[PDB]
Amino acid sequence: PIDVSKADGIIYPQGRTYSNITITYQGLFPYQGDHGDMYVYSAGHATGTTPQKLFVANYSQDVKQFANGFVVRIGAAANSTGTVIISPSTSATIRKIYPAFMLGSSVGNFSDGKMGRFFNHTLVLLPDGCGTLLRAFYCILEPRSGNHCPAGNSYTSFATYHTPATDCSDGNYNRNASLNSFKEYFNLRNCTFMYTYNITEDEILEWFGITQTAQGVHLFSSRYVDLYGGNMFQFATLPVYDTIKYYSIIPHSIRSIQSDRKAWAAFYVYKLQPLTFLLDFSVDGYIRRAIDCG
Amino acid sequence: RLTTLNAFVAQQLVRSESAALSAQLAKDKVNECVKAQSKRSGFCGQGTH
Amino acid sequence: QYVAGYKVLPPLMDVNMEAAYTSSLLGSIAGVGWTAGLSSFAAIPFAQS
Amino acid sequence: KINQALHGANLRQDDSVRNLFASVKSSQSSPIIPGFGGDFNLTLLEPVARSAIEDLLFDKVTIADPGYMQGYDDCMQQLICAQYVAGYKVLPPLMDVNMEAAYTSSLLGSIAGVGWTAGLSSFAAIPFAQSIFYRLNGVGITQQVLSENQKLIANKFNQALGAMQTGFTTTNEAFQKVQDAVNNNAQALSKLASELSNTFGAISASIGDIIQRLDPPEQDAQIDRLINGRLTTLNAFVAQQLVRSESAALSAQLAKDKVNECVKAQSKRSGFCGQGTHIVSFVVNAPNGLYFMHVGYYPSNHIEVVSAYGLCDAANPTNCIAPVNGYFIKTNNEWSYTGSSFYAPEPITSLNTKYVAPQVTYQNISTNLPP
Amino acid sequence: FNDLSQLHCSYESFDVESGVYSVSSFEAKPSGSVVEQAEGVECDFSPLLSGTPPQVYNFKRLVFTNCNYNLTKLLSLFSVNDFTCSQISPAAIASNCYSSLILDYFSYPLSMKSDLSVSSAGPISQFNYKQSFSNPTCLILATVPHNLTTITKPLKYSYINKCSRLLSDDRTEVPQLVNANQYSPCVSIVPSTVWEDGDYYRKQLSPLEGGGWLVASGSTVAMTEQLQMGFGITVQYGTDTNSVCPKLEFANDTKIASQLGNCVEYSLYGVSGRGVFQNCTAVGVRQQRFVYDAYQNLVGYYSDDGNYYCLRACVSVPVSVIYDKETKTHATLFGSVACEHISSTMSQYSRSTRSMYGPLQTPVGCVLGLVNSSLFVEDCKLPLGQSLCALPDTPGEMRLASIAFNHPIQVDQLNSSYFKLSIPTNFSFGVTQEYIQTTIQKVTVDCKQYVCNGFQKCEQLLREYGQFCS
Ligand SMILES: *[C@@H]1O[C@H](CO)[C@@H](O[C@@H]2O[C@H](CO)[C@@H](O[C@@H]3O[C@H](CO[C@H]4O[C@H](CO)[C@@H](O)[C@H](O)[C@@H]4O)[C@@H](O)[C@H](O[C@H]4O[C@H](CO)[C@@H](O)[C@H](O)[C@@H]4O)[C@@H]3O)[C@H](O)[C@H]2NC(C)=O)[C@H](O)[C@H]1NC(C)=O
Ligand SMILES: *[C@@H]1O[C@H](CO)[C@@H](O[C@@H]2O[C@H](CO)[C@@H](O)[C@H](O)[C@H]2NC(C)=O)[C@H](O)[C@H]1NC(C)=O
Ligand SMILES: *[C@@H]1O[C@H](CO)[C@@H](O[C@@H]2O[C@H](CO)[C@@H](O)[C@H](O)[C@H]2NC(C)=O)[C@H](O)[C@H]1NC(C)=O
Ligand SMILES: *[C@@H]1O[C@H](CO)[C@@H](O[C@@H]2O[C@H](CO)[C@@H](O)[C@H](O)[C@H]2NC(C)=O)[C@H](O)[C@H]1NC(C)=O
Ligand SMILES: *[C@@H]1O[C@H](CO)[C@@H](O)[C@H](O)[C@H]1NC(C)=O
Ligand SMILES: *[C@@H]1O[C@H](CO)[C@@H](O)[C@H](O)[C@H]1NC(C)=O
Ligand SMILES: *[C@@H]1O[C@H](CO)[C@@H](O)[C@H](O)[C@H]1NC(C)=O
Ligand SMILES: *[C@@H]1O[C@H](CO)[C@@H](O)[C@H](O)[C@H]1NC(C)=O
Ligand SMILES: *[C@@H]1O[C@H](CO)[C@@H](O)[C@H](O)[C@H]1NC(C)=O
Ligand SMILES: *[C@@H]1O[C@H](CO)[C@@H](O)[C@H](O)[C@H]1NC(C)=O
Repeated sequence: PIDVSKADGIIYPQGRTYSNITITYQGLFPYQGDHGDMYVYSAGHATGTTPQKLFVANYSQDVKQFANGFVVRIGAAANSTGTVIISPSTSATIRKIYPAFMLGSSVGNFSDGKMGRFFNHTLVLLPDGCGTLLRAFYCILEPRSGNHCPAGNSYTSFATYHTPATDCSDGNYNRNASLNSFKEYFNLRNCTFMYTYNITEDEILEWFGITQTAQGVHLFSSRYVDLYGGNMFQFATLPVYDTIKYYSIIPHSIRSIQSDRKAWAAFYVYKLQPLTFLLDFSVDGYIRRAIDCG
Repeated sequence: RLTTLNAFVAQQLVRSESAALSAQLAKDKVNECVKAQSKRSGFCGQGTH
Repeated sequence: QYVAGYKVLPPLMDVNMEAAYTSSLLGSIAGVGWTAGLSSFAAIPFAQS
Repeated sequence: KINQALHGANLRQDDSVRNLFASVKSSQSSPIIPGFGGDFNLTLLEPVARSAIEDLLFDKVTIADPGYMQGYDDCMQQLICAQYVAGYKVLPPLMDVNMEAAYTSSLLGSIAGVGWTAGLSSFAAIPFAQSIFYRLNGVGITQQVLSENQKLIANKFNQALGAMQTGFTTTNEAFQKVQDAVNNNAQALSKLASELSNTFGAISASIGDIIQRLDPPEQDAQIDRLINGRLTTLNAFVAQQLVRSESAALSAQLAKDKVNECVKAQSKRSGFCGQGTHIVSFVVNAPNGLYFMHVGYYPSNHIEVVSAYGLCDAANPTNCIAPVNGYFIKTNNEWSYTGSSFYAPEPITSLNTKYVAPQVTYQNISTNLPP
Repeated sequence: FNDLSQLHCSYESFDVESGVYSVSSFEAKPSGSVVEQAEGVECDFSPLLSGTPPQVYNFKRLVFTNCNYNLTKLLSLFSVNDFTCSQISPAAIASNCYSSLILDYFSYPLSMKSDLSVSSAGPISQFNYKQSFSNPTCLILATVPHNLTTITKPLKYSYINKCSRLLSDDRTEVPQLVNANQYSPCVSIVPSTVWEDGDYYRKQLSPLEGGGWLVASGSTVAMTEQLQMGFGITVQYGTDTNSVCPKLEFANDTKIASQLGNCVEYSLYGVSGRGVFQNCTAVGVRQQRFVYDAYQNLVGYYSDDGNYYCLRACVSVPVSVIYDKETKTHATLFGSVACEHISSTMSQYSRSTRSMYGPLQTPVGCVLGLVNSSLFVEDCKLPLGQSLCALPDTPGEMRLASIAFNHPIQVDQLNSSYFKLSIPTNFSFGVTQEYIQTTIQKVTVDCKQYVCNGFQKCEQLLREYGQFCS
């Protein structure tokens, strides 16, 4: 659960910094002490070094209201060791991973009738190139009609696989091979824009926010400004034209070999509501202490 | 309603200050001609207290 | 009172102990006002006082 | 109207201060020298300039200097410097701090003298030790123990005045009152300095930004709304200043009465200015007002004894005596005398009793007749 | 007129009371303005200055909006031969800002210059390039400078002298007219370089386009000693925002370091006001560039130099006055300020001074009108503050003095058995007059007749208010 006194997951004021003062501030903030909607990605099946069928949860069949936006914590279990989802008997070093989100105002069922299919324009943010690239694109999503494909037969869910040997090539992963996995189920049509971002890898906790304004959705992070902090900061002003009503998480797969099944991390989701906080802006002005009102 | 509460706040502070002054006056009276027999004329009793 | 909504805070003094204060004053004023200086208590019978 | 109200309030404050300092100004005094109080180490009250207690009290209280020398000059390079941004002037006090020092020195060097005779016609600068001797005579303690127990009472008075320096904290209610009085002045000024940002229904608190953003027909209404808000704020501030000044004048009159009662003379009122039976007092300034401390009597380890109301001869019942500022005590080592606030059995003489009319209520005695 | 005028109108009378009064303050004038928070980008002219310049029928286009262009850094690169401008002054294109600009560069020798006119009917004015009829335009015929190699020269100048379209009947011929910012169909069949003079180019037209055949004739003029070319600028005023602008030549008076310690009216690209900029140390978040206090007032700003600055206020000094009745005498005082501000940088109405020494430094502040003197007054009437007072001369200006402390009659505290007593040998009876207000005027008010004045519609309206009068 999030502690406001520990100052985890707070949207900084958009353009108005201060210093060494405790100030009341109304805005969009999560409730204090929320268990949230934490999910974990897992790797697919593998017999030795054979990349087998995938292994994910039913996250694709779940949809929740976007409401007043939400924030995501990344790698809170890093610098540590934990169990594997596909191998509960085996514990490996916990490795941070980044999640892929899809945004849409619509609802609907898939070709087989399962809840989760979105219509018309749809936003997708996928981290590619072993997480270095942050591809974002607001397109029309066309399902494929093959075997295990959403418009075809034997459809269960759509997933994004990540083969560490191929998709990535320790440096030469700029071939967006996981966007190819996204293309291996879906197709892009009539797309408005296509944006990517460059972020280096590390093993330190991260925070980012997907919360919007009226004329445009926003992308906030601590990565651009405060690597050692967790404060939101405006790093992208994404120009959507409509207010997105619903968000969902894409299940992600990894085609690692059996003998090298790296344990992944856990990411946390916290919804935001309009409240008032009290903040303690230090000499450097970064938020290090805060408290709720209600 | 906030105007009414502001008026009530001002009236309450005025009455509190008046009560504090009367409290100090009562303290002086009860230490003057209650715990002792004051010779002062009519401070707390008409005629000779 | 709650229909508007406002707490009537009780006073800090209860009935019994404040009554004990008043009883102490009644028992003291027989004797305190007999000699100047508050150090020595002089509880003479009340008629002599 | 607001200028009239503030000018009248300031004139009321000034002549109230002048009246109080005229009343407290002693007729005559003795110079302050090292060795003041003799054996008593009361030199904390002695100024060597303000007194050390005064400087320590200034230091321990959150006080900002009102920029009387380099206020605008420090604003050239770096809350008092926020004096013009709203627009107001803190007036300098009517008396100099050195004038306060002269008054406090006059009171400290004259309080030993004024406290010996009724009426302020003469001045009687006896050494301080003998002044304490006569004041403890005045409370009902016999001269035998004062003749015999000088060292312990001197040490008691010295440690009593030495204990209060370390007590300079939240426990001192006087510091609490000084602190929220200074805070009251600070928040009164902050009401002016802060409510400019209020809009009162307008869209911006800056008139220049309003005239640089908007067209004249709507800025007429916007400026009218904000100036109406500012005038209402200033009228409320006028009323607050008036009631604060009235309370200040009443407190000034009370302070003048208190310093005229139990500073220049030894009072007898029960806890009027000192809890317990008052002995002496001392007075210094305070960053908004006047600071008082008092030294009084506090008894301890009381004992119950047997006493009478008068000694009368069995053969001559008309001859009856009554105790003067004391009591008739039957010792258990045959009567004797005791003082009104200390247990000092001593043989009864003619110099501590008064011949009194006979009654049945006293004790007839015919064995050990007092002189 | 002056401070005494305001004091008189404050009391609504020609006569006032002697004393100290607070008159309206004044403000030091702003020394200038600083505008430095966001700068634009520069327009690109490198493709104009590089590569082989295409021909007059192949004029290549550069569009310009939201960029900076400086003809001092641009037109100096041209070996200027011919300059013409229509519907615009020549200095306006280097000075005035415009909504949008279009600039076509083409190969154009000086021998074929006279066909550049709009009223001309030659091949350049018929098929190759036509200027804008409804927009101001400028043609510049220049040469490659001899010390300039970044641009090259083509094989030969070439243009189209005959251009027409043959219909499906092959007998009706329609000449093709090029408009402003247009291309002829014959440009599609004439190559980028015509091979020789009098070449004939042909093409088949599709039947759905009216059918028929398309013909053109191209001609060539060889390279001279140095390549000459042409530049055409067409401005547009209402097709975009007025964004293309020259250099912002205020780099020496709109920066922070140029006006340190002086009151300025900042226009910080969205934030404007009055204040003083001072160099400081980096505090708060460096990225947000704007740091405010608790009360929504800016305390500093991060300029693009890497230097953080503090802005406090444009702070000035209030003015107070001392005036005496029955001696028409007055003086002015400025509190809490060093004797540094004299009559130069003023505001409000005016100032008042007579009997022309002037600046006098007192613990209260700086005083005009007084004079330093060694006097001691114990019964002061005009309290200047601290312990300083002023005294009239019974025409003679005010005398400064300190508040005289009345020493009590000193007596020596002796240390012996004896004692030095003070005793009075004379006496008087003093009358002390006091007043105690015991009764305010018992006043009543008749509510309805005061608020209403006996008009029946008024009492109809006041019936709903009811219990206020009660
Ligand atoms: C997983 O493990 C890694 C490595 O063990 C952790 O990374 C370290 O985190 C600590 C956090 O305290 C970092 O220490 C910080 O260093 C800052 C400056 O160092 C940087 O700059 C210098 C000069 O360029 C470099 O040499 C250095 O390597 C860094 O790049 C200090 O300013 C910090 O002081 C801060 O302390 C407190 C608490 O953080 C703040 O509140 C203060 O405001 C103050 O700013 C601090 O000392 C250390 O540098 C990191 N090392 C590396 C290699 O990254 C991860 O944090 C850890 N992650 C988890 C989730 O456990
Ligand atoms: C990453 O995916 C994007 C998806 O658009 C590719 O981007 C474009 O790809 C087309 C080829 O169809 C190129 O013509 C564009 O120049 C590309 N644009 C950008 C901005 O990259 C991109 O090629 C992919 N990266 C790979 C495969 O390495
Ligand atoms: C009288 O009291 C003062 C106050 O405590 C004593 O002076 C202090 O002496 C100590 C001893 O080193 C110093 O640390 C303090 O700085 C002194 N304070 C002041 C205000 O002087 C002094 O010693 C006492 N004198 C007697 C005779 O008792
Ligand atoms: C002390 O001697 C006196 C003198 O006779 C006596 O007190 C009297 O007692 C009677 C009896 O009530 C009264 O009427 C008299 O008025 C008393 N005398 C006076 C002067 O008041 C008595 O014999 C003795 N009393 C005691 C208490 O010893
Ligand atoms: C920051 O604020 C605290 C609050 O008391 C203060 O003590 C401290 O001196 C301030 N820091 C600076 C650098 O002024
Ligand atoms: C991000 O990285 C890719 C490949 O490493 C590179 O082509 C691109 O220019 C980079 N973008 C930024 C903004 O650094
Ligand atoms: C501003 O002050 C800092 C620190 O005092 C100093 O390093 C810097 O050179 C100064 N800059 C200017 C322009 O004076
Ligand atoms: C005024 O005169 C006195 C004594 O002559 C001197 O001490 C003081 O410095 C003078 N002040 C000014 C401002 O000249
Ligand atoms: C008292 O004063 C005299 C001077 O007249 C001096 O000689 C004597 O020593 C003093 N006695 C003291 C200080 O005890
Ligand atoms: C007392 O003072 C008055 C005032 O000057 C004087 O007239 C009178 O003679 C004096 N009396 C004595 C006895 O000194």
